[PDB]
Amino acid sequence: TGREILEKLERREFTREVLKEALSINDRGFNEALFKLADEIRRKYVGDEVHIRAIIEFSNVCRKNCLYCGLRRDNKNLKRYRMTPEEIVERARLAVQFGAKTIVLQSGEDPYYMPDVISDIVKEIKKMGVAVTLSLGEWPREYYEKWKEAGADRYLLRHETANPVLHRKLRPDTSFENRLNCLLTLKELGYETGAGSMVGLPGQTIDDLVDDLLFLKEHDFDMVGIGPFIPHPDTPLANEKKGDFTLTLKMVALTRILLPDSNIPATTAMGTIVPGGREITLRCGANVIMPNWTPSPYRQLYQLYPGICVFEKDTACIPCVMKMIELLGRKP
Ligand SMILES: C[C@H](CCC(=O)NCCC[N+](C)(C)CCCS(=O)(=O)[O-])[C@H]1CC[C@H]2[C@@H]3[C@H](O)C[C@@H]4C[C@H](O)CC[C@]4(C)[C@H]3C[C@H](O)[C@]12C
Ligand SMILES: C[C@H](CCC(=O)NCCC[N+](C)(C)CCCS(=O)(=O)[O-])[C@H]1CC[C@H]2[C@@H]3[C@H](O)C[C@@H]4C[C@H](O)CC[C@]4(C)[C@H]3C[C@H](O)[C@]12C
Ligand SMILES: Nc1ncnc2c1ncn2[C@@H]1O[C@H](CSCC[C@H](N)C(=O)O)[C@@H](O)[C@H]1O
Ligand code: SF4
Ligand SMILES: [Cl-]
Ligand SMILES: [Cl-]
Ligand SMILES: [Cl-]
Repeated sequence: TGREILEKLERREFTREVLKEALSINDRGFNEALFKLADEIRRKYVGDEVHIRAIIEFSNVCRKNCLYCGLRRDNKNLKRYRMTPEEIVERARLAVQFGAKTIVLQSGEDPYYMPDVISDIVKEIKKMGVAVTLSLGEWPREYYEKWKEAGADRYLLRHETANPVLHRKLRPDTSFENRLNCLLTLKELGYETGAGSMVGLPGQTIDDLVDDLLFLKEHDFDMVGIGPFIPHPDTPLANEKKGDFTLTLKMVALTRILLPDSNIPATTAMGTIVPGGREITLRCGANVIMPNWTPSPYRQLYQLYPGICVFEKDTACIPCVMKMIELLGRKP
């Protein structure tokens, strides 16, 4: 029964069948025990602080054509935007004035900025003594070099799916082979690396998720970003089925059990498909929240998927997460 799989997880007996079983069992008692276990493992290793890492989505211009993503280059209806370096810096400064100690710079793959514009922004943002995390997709090692020289500390590059065939199909411009290489180049260059994948992708199976789990535990990532697949109306997957919240929550919990030292965000996608989804995820293994500091009107134009916090004032949302972290009994 579920008790058997549970004890192997406590003994850290992580094998392909144990995780497949764990992901397969849909008994309410087993699920709730799994989350309680991950909540306790979270509390033990990373404590009660919920890291608040503000993110700025400074460009929705992308060169790739990912089938799931609304920023794919074939999305013609989406209005495109680019923030100026002055706008990104004064925005990060505002986030630091509100208490952010990490600045996450994310965009579609927009060549306009690469690589010297990113370096200048990073150099400026690093003058405030905060960690800078980049999430800019796949670029040459030479580009990763310069950004590390500019003061960059962390890089986010979700592996999306550890199935090479499912990867190539969903991301035509590249492969899991290249994606895995970019991750290894970053760890090699001294970056703190974040991986992760989507749950509920079309054609994704329980075995794929176990592969995602095994891939994660193998490379022992500093950070892991996990979210449900949300179909975008202007994409080749507009009518596929969204990722399941409970199943995605189990991927978070098992990630916490497998990587008890890792920083695991409570992604916005989780709060999008279930009201209060992020709060739930923070109590099942997650210990990071990434408030959106992208200013209007660009924020509504950054549609990886259709989205929360879209009407709230550009500020306003950091005091919201601090309130949320408080009502959860955690610290910021
Ligand atoms: C709030 C509800 C219902 C609580 C409830 O209704 N329980 C009875 C109250 C007990 N009292 C103290 C009042 C004394 C009993 C006398 S009384 O007769 O009034 O029940 C409980 C029931 C199941 C609980 C979740 C699951 O575990 C999974 C997971 C474990 C993590 O770790 C923490 C997060 C999460 C999502 C949990 C959150 C929360 O915790 C839930 C929803
Ligand atoms: C931007 C303005 C003007 C003054 C200013 O520009 N201040 C820079 C602060 C920079 N830091 C955060 C690094 C200082 C930390 C001091 S600390 O005591 O944490 O060491 C200052 C004045 C009052 C400040 C808010 C309140 O206070 C309440 C709350 C405290 C949290 O914490 C962070 C969030 C929040 C909402 C604050 C945000 C921001 O800050 C405010 C708006
Ligand atoms: N439709 C969707 N549903 C859920 N997550 C999505 C999504 N579309 C994109 N994402 C997630 O959003 C993340 C940021 S994509 C932005 C950075 C860069 N272009 C890159 O691809 O890495 C991706 O890793 C992906 O996992
Ligand atoms: S996931 Fe990233 S690289 Fe792929 S289309 Fe979206 S923004 Fe571009
Ligand atoms: Cl931090
Ligand atoms: Cl980060
Ligand atoms: Cl997200």
